Amino acid sequence: MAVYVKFKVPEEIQKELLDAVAKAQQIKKGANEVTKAVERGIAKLVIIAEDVKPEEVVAHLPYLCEEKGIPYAYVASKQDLGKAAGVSRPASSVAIINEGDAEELKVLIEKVNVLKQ
Repeated sequence: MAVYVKFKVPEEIQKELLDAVAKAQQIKKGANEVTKAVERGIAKLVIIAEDVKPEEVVAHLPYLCEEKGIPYAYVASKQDLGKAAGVSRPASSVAIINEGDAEELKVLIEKVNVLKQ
């Protein structure tokens, strides 16, 4: 797996992450926008595709998310992450700013945090 992928997310949970993106009211897309959202403290959850190159587009994200106390996780395919975000081309990363469902988001974050630790 790519060096920036710090823990394993099961397929089932990847599909839940894509759904959370797809139902979100507001998101940010791409390394620049996602980084700003995390810096500003407004990202509630960050999802990073596992097949992104070069390394410098997303490498800082796991570290920055930890520092800012923002949960993060992974999906296999940038093409899928793009589709979930409503794009017909890939997306390297996505931040959920306003989720579709607060309760679903809380539980999903909990699962991701269990997987990470």
